[PDB]
Amino acid sequence: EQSWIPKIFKKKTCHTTEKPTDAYGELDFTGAGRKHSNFLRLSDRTDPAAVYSLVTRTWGFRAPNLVVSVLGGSGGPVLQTWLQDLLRRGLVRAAQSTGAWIVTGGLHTGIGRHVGVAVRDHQMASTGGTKVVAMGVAPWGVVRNRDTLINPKGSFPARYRWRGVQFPLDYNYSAFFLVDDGTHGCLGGENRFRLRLESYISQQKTGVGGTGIDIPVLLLLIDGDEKMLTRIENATQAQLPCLLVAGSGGAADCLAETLEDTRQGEARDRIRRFFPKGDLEVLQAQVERIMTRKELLTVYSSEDGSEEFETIVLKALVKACGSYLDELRLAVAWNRVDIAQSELFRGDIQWRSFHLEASLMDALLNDRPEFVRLLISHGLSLGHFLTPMRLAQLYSAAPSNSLIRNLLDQAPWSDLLLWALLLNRAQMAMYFWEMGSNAVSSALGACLLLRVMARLEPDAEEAARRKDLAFKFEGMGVDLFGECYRSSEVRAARLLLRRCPLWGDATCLQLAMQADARAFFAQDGVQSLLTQKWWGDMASTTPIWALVLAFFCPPLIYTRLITFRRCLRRWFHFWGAPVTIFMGNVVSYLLFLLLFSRVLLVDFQPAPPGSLELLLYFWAFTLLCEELRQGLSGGSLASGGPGPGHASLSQRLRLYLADSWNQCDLVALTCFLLGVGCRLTPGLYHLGRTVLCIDFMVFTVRLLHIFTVNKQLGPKIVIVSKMMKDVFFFLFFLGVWLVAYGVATEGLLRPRDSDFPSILRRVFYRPYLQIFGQIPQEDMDVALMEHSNCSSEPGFWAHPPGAQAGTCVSQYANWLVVLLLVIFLLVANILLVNLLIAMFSYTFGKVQGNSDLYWKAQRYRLIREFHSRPALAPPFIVISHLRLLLRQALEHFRVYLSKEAERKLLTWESVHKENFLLARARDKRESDSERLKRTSQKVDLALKQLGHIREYEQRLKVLEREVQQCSRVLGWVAEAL
Amino acid sequence: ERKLLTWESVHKENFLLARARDKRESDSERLKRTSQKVDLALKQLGHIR
Amino acid sequence: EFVRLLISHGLSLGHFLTPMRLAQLYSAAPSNSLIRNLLDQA
Repeated sequence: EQSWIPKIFKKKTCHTTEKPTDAYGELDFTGAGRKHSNFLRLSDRTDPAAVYSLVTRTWGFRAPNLVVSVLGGSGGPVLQTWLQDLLRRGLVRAAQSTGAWIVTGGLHTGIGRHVGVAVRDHQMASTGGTKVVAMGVAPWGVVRNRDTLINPKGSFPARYRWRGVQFPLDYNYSAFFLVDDGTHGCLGGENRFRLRLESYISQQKTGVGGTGIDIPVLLLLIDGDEKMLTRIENATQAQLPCLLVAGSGGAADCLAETLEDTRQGEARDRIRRFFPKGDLEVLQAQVERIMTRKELLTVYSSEDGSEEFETIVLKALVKACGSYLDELRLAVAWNRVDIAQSELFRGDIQWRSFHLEASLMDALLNDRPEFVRLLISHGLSLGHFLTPMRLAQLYSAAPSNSLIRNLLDQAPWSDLLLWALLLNRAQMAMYFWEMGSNAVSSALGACLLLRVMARLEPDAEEAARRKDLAFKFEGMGVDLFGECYRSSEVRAARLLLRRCPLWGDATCLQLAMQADARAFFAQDGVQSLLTQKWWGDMASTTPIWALVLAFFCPPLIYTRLITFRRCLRRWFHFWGAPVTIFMGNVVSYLLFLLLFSRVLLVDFQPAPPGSLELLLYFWAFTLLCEELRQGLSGGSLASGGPGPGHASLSQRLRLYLADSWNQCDLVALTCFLLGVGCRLTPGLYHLGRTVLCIDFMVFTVRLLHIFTVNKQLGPKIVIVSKMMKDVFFFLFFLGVWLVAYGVATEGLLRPRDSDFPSILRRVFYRPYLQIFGQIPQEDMDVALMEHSNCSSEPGFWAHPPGAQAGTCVSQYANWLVVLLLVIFLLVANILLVNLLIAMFSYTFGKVQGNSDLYWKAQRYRLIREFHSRPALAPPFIVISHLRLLLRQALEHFRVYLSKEAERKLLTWESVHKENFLLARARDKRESDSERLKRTSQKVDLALKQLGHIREYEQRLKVLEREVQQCSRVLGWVAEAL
Repeated sequence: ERKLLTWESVHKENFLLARARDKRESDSERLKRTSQKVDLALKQLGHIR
Repeated sequence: EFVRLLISHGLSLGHFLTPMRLAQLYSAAPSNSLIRNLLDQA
């Protein structure tokens, strides 16, 4: 695998030399575990920046937040029980709450064996995730079995054997640094590597960018021995780390007594420690070098036990700093919320503004969404916070390298909302939308921007998040509009249609259209607005017959029947509505078909053409012109199309030829041109008629695409195209079963008059008309024909009475023909047709629910097409094109309001939004599964408070017994002596 | 091969732990642990009287 | 339910499983008709 490890890191032998390093790789214990632990042999006096870069970069460890270092020696008996409680409650629960490390002498049977027991017990007790990591620094020279690790290339698994002064390696850790100095069995022979590593960690920033704090580090000592004071004084003189001294040990309680003062030093150095030591420098150096400063040391409380440990750590680590680190930035660097809870809600110290204003910047970068609610709820106003230098700094952080970094390689709340939407943070984005201003338009725009940016990234793990976040925004927008349509439908109609300035001159509805949001058109209020849009200017659900009677006679609109200086505006309002230009288009098209039929049936003689064909040619030229206008005027940004504004001719040409109906009309026009050019040349008169009669069919079948808009045929026309998965199955099965019957029948009868078309006819075409109730039996039997022998081959022959069935049919074994007829009719008639009915029913009942939604989506585009179309008939399309080429959507697409009504309307909707979110939150709060959780927490609290009451009865009974004994003794000395 | 078996073993050890925690944090074992804790609290309250 | 406890915070199985032990474990046959009948041929 890697090979730079024996290139950089060195080792030493038996005043010594330097060589490349062997014996490295992963290590495996044949036990219950989820990973193989890493180890490395390395030489002393190496720059620890390399080994820190090794641990962070190559191996999969995350950069730490807190480095505690257990540093003591008990000598190896079993410890008393409350020390086990301390290491089992305080240095493991805190160490997996925050992502932390534990640096320990990594051998077995040392102080670290108890640490391993505590880690193992806490993993075996419960599973809360994020298993406790630990490194082990140990000297090469006391490990029991060598020669199963050392190999010059290296072993990636390594089986390890305990049985087969030395020590084994413990099996609880995840990293093994083996320092070497050159010896065999010198315990306690490497410390300066450990001190320089511990010191190098505390000058390195945390987080992604270098913004926040330096990593805190602390040395925790329970009882040691007579040389541990040197280890204390080296660190606390050199690098200023905060210390912590566990009370009631046996070699550090001397420091507790000499710090609790604020010669007796000889009284202390022989009472709370090993009395044979030699009072020569221990009283002077190994106490005075420690007690020359006291802002660093801290006595841990012996009367106050566990469940307060990180509070004591936090207080000591703040206190020793002032010999700028604060409390909130350290809390945000961890993930604990309750520390911020107590610090904010506690009324002992009034909080300033600079602390919050600085710490919010560190909260936004490392994606801690639960803290921003606290830091902005009872804190600062954001108008003080957001400054353009700060926002430039926030954009300046780029946490990834491929999404916004690649899109910048080419280069107040909504400003944060775009920032949250670019970098894929869900729990930030919901909060910034909920504290937003323009409610409904922002949701659909967010859905649009996610659907666009989902394409450019390569992976699928990103797309499975982007599509889900887009569905979440679309659903939230749908429910918000549904909770506003309930009251004052005029207000909702005014809200939906208007223009939102934050994204340019675009409306809400067009943004919903270009992102393909099905569920937003799915609901009913949008449908009821599109209905009134489609009835045009000033009509309301007048029936059809009034419209037809108005369109037939123009002096009936000035009267009572239509329902809504004066007349010349009334006449312009009536013909502007789309439901009238639709009727005009349909009437013109039917007149075109009737004229074409009267040309084809009676006329179209071999002659010079005349007026009744020149009218048709003029008509076809106008239809080609209108098709060219629709094509050139110009699709869907959700696919990745070129979008509005300007695009290429090579883009619009590719766009237009993908929708099938215009492709069919183009084919129809070219076939029409082929026929009408065929005719003008002489000598090919018949072929023009033959082509043009077939092309009439393709002109006629387009009369279904026009009626897609209407209400009662809309969801019915679309389903017919999705039922083409079964007609092909029917044709396959029937063709295979049909050809065999045809060949077998014409083999048994043997007609003695044969050609190619007669045989092809009598094999295919005659069985095909037998499944539709036409069964002629004249050519099948012989017992209906005349026994006539006119044939020359030997046998017996019969004469058919019909046509096309030859003139001679054999009679040998004629009953097989009748039996095959019965078999074929029973198969095709009784099984296949009924099976096809069953398949249509089962396909329809499934696909109906999707087809209805897809029809509801496209109705807006089909309405929008008709308004841009010219308002005159194809007999007046020359004058409409004259008005178009004389100077070379507005209705129900922009409503302009007064700004006081705008400012009122946004308040009206913001009230409903703030009501809606609170209603949903309280409905989640008062459910029937969170009652159980709060009762669980309250019963746990009650049990914990009940745990204090028990010992008071024991101590109070003991004290009352002592008072009774003292009263008995005083009464004895008074009245008994 | 040796890399691929590690790649799948990570997913297996993730999958079993996910299923066990999903069973652990359901809405029928909360009731059982609260029953046991109320019994423990009543037993410890029985000494005070 | 005990083997999880005795192998969780206990020994490594590379020490435990030895071929004499495994022969002893196969040597126990709790039934008389499924593996006993299929070792009647062996």
